[PDB]
Amino acid sequence: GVPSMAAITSIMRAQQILLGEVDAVVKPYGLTFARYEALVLLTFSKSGELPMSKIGERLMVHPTSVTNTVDRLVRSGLVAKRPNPTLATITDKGREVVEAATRDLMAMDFGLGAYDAEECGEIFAMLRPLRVAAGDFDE
Amino acid sequence: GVPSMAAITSIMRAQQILLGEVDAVVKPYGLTFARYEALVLLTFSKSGELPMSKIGERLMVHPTSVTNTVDRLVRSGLVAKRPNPGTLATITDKGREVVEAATRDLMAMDFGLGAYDAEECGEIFAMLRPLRVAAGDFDE
Ligand SMILES: [Cl-]
Ligand SMILES: [Cl-]
Repeated sequence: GVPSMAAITSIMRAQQILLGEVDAVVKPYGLTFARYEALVLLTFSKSGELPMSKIGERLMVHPTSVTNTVDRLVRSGLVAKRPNPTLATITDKGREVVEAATRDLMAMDFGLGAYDAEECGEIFAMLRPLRVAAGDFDE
Repeated sequence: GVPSMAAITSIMRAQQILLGEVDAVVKPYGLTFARYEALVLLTFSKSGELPMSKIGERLMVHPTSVTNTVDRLVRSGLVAKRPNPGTLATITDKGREVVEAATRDLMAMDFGLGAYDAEECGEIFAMLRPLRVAAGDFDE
């Protein structure tokens, strides 16, 4: 077809395929993959805590998405919110869940088990310039 | 990091970045990219018509998403529904005009991928193809 059409279709399909697989893995924890990614970020943050604004900056997601995500994590007992002297803090239940979910996701290679490491590395390398332009690799 | 983690993150991010770009291009037509894709599908279907079950299968979305999309296209005068001699969705002449215009705009900005050369776009297609084959994308 047209190269741009072929490429965008491929990326769209790959995202749908993989999202289907990883969402199924985290569903038993009351998570979606997006909510899982927010928990992971908190486990790499000082005191398990970030301002909502910084969560969005680090995940490269819109503030309205952060709000919805954090609220649903609180609803599940996995995060607590407080005013910023809003700060989101991972709870001990949240830490237990993300450890378990990560183990489960690792065990199925995030849906890419049928690929080898070379092919996964190619995916990273080829999509990197698009991400650089979006700011993913700058503070 | 771990190769699978790096790859899935890359795909998720690329999809987000491109979706934002192409949603912005089709917004002036009252569309989202998902609604655009449904119109394009109809323009490759006999008589511009498909059963809604078939639209869901081809777009890989939930039946309630197909209804949302089709019903919003009807609201805009771009599709009409009728019972299947299920339900058939048919693109209208206004629908055909809109999807022509939206496609020209998307083509002009290379669906968000114009910073890549043709070789790079072809590599993206080729690298993701085996994943798609396993999902049934290249078989009847
Ligand atoms: Cl904040
Ligand atoms: Cl139907």
